Amino acid sequence: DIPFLEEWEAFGMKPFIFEDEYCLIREVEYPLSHRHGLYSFSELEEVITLWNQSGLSHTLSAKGYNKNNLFFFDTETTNTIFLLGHARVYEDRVTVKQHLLPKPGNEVALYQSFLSEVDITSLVTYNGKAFDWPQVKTRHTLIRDRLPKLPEFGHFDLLHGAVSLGTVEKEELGIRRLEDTPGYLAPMLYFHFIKAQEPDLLKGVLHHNEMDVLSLISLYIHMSKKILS
Ligand SMILES: [Mg+2]
Repeated sequence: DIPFLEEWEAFGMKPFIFEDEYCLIREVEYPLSHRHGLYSFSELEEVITLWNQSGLSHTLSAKGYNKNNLFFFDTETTNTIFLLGHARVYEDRVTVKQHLLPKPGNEVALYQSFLSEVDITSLVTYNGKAFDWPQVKTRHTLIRDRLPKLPEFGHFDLLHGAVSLGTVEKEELGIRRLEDTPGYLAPMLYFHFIKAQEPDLLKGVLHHNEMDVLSLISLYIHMSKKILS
């Protein structure tokens, strides 16, 4: 039934089965010492502390939040989301998790896996246009109770009142990507994937999205340190 499952598993992608549907889930771990551009992910802890000690009212204030509450979130689209990526920073590590829609008609499985795990009220984002949340028809209570709470932009909107992520990476964060698959190619790659279901078509897209969510961490740190200096 589900094709290329062995090939997907080598890439760290496994299926999540739900209600006669499925989605594909990838998980990568990084050490807290990992440097992504100028900053190691361990500097997040410092900026969350400084925010909690700050009397400054700001859209990016982490006052009242712990570092684990923040979901660094980025999506790819085809117009609707087909890839949900997020990173989360814990005491020993950073976890990147990606939920891939294998084709239209699997949205219940996608939302069941994503909404089970992500606090959609605490997203850190860099999205210019409002999120194109996929449409879904379900009885399930977890999903229905969230559809109208699905935000246009993250709570921590890194683009607030304000430029491409690539340009910020190079000019501000000191991040250089090797042989990146650009976001504007994801639609065409995904369109061909729907038919052929060959993992090779999306491995580059999945790496790009992974690099996206890590850069959101580096950007949040960068912007916070500028503010709290
Ligand atoms: Mg992206």
